[PDB]
Amino acid sequence: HWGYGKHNGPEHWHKDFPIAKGERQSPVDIDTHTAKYDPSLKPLSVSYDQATSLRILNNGHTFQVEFDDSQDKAVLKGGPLDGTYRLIQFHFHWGSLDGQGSEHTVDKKKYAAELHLVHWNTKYGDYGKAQQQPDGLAVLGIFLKVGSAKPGLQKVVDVLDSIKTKGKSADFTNFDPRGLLPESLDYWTYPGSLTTPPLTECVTWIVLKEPISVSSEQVLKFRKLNFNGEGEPEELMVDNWRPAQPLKNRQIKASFK
Ligand SMILES: NS(=O)(=O)c1c(F)c(F)c(S(=O)(=O)CCO)c(NC2CCCCCCC2)c1F
Ligand SMILES: [Zn+2]
Repeated sequence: HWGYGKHNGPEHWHKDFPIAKGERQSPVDIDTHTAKYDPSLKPLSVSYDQATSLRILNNGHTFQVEFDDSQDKAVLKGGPLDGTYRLIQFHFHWGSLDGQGSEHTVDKKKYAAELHLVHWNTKYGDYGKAQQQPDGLAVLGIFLKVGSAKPGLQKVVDVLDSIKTKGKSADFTNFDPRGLLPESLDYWTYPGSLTTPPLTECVTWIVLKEPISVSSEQVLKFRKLNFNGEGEPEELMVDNWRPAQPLKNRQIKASFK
């Protein structure tokens, strides 16, 4: 139904998901000059040493790497968060051209892509329950710029030909998501939403200031994927990003400056 095309893209989503026009929708433009340094924000605690990746899946919108979230193995804590958030999956958004693709923007600048590590608050017991809560999810967002290759991304890039079309999955064990992080964990944070339907307002966003570098060849492999299923007309999976939404009555906080 929904997608990223002219006929089913972000401008249409409000008809099936009226929260699209809500008070805390994501992504947003991060105006660096209006964000508030908050000295009381804590360093982010990213504890990914025990992470158990399981599978990679083309879901028809993006691809996602999924993790075992049935124990506290890969968790996000600290920062603006109360309590412990377990990593369930990560996915990307990217463009047809290197000058677009990110969902968040920084002083209106678009990056080539954005990585989202999705976590759910363990006080709600499972991710389905967590999505129904205003503090249910925490998504760690990381910008990708085109330059030098990111060695820790290559394992992901190399399996994409085996999940070209919607509904294809592959085993994807022993992947270390620590290899996708930049040097610094300085971040902005604000309360928002899922950026795909159902657009639920259940997300604390934590967006890292420091992008990672990926090579032009790595991002060209993302653009080889297909939105369509096997045996259907080929539609390249590109421009799977929602544009910035109105900030409304929100303040973006910075952990730095
Ligand atoms: N940008 S985002 O982090 O809000 C987002 C997506 F863009 C997204 F595409 C997905 S997806 O890969 O699973 C595809 C469409 O759902 C999730 N995943 C979460 C949201 C969906 C419901 C379950 C809560 C945890 C997964 C998702 F959280
Ligand atoms: Zn996302």
